[PDB]
Amino acid sequence: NLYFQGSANAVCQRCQARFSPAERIVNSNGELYHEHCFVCAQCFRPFPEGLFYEFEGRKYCEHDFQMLFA
Amino acid sequence: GSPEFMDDIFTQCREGNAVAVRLWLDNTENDLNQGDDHGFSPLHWACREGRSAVVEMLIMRGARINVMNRGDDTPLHLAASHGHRDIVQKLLQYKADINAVNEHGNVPLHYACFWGQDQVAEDLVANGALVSICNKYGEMPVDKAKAPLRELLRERAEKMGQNLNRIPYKD
Ligand SMILES: [Zn+2]
Ligand SMILES: [Zn+2]
Repeated sequence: NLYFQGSANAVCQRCQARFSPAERIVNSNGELYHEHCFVCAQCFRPFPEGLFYEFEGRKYCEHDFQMLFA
Repeated sequence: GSPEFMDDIFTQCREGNAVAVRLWLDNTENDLNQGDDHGFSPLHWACREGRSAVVEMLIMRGARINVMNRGDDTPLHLAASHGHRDIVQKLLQYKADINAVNEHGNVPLHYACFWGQDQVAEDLVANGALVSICNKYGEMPVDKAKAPLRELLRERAEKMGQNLNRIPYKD
């Protein structure tokens, strides 16, 4: 075949690692994440009620955002 | 009754403006360790924003290395989290508490691992950072690493004589 080919694979926004075909990819505003990567940067837990705050390119739960940056 | 505006130390440390920081240090009655509204000290901010010269200036005047902010993070947590390797090494050399725990039971190694700061993580383990210490939610530092980093760090810790057994959080 005489056509140029692209080869890009989906990777995690946060960690740049690939996805296994079996795992659920979290989509948050167009961005793909490992489940364990769509978590608070401070406590590493999934966001209660899905609520997070962005600060300087990192995501934080309400508790940690209030404690550190609010 | 006229206000006299001043440069505040926290901004100067964030920005790494060394002369302004030095002028502040020259006021010997300034408290080197006093934190801002969120408990971030001058040293916290200098370490977080990678301002190597200012970090050293503060350390050399005797700033407390293991100061804690409102989340109980130390300067070392922040330097490791944000991958400032030179500053991590400086902190370790001036006897930073390598296994200092924040409000979540996280050590600096948790953040080095989580953020794939591979060489920072290596520097930490090389200086006695425990690889198997659970945070308050049962996660060890190497639980936050990708598998290749996990294995690299476990190997280093093994060679150093660490006990690799998972340590659940107590107290
Ligand atoms: Zn990821
Ligand atoms: Zn959090």
